[PDB]
Amino acid sequence: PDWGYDDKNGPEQWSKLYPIANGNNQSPVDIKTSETKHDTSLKPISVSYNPATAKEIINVGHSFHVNFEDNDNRSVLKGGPFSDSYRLFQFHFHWGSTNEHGSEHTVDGVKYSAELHVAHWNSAKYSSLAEAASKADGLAVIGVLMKVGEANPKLQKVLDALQAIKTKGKRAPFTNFDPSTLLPSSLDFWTYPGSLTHPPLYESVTWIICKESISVSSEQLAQFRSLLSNVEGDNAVPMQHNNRPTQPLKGRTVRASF
Ligand SMILES: NS(=O)(=O)c1c(F)c(F)c(N2CCCCC2)c(F)c1F
Ligand SMILES: [Zn+2]
Repeated sequence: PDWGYDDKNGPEQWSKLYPIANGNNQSPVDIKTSETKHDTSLKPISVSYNPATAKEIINVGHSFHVNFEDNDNRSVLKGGPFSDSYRLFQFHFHWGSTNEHGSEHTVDGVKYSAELHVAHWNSAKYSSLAEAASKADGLAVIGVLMKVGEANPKLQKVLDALQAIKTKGKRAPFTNFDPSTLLPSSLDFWTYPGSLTHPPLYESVTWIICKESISVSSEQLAQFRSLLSNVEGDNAVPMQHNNRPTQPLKGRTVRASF
């Protein structure tokens, strides 16, 4: 692929093939809490996911994804800034090379060790993910900052699955899993209009960033980093990091629900 996270093909370089990299609505961002606007029009976030929609886990080379069946509204996000319900299609993580960075969003400059993204597409307005992905109101992503500390037992099925998808392109069934079990117990959030955080970088995402972090151990983060970006048979190339730097707000307002 034309892009990665390496020195040559990584975030610093994306704008060459994806000029939107320098756009006005790029993600992730640093959330400065003294510049947020508390907003009473927001509703609470409501997730209702059906574990029967979990489908597959797959190694996509720069990361791994857990995908869900998205042919109907069995698993949905509602509330917050939204009037439409958004259909779950995937979750995945971002991490860094050491515990000291790795999240995509930061809060008052503080970097967390990893970030969970639970991604959804607007099935009220669009008929598929590929249609929704380029639309300003097409995607809703919950970002959960992950703070290195106590092992998180809720990650267990995900981590136990990685041994079946060690190298790029490997897929496996991943069933009977409700990813709302990964969310923090408080769903207070910030929201802002932004983008996908890697190519094609479309400015189609309403971000929902949880105020409360969830934990992850140093050894759990190691399991992410020991996934391999090469295909089976080649020299092992671990996936050490896949977070993008924070981008300029360019005048957007981050709103707080709390
Ligand atoms: N890290 S993220 O949550 O911002 C994110 C995402 F959720 C996506 F679905 C995609 N897409 C989905 C639409 C087409 C393929 C890639 C993407 F690029 C991406 F960066
Ligand atoms: Zn992501």
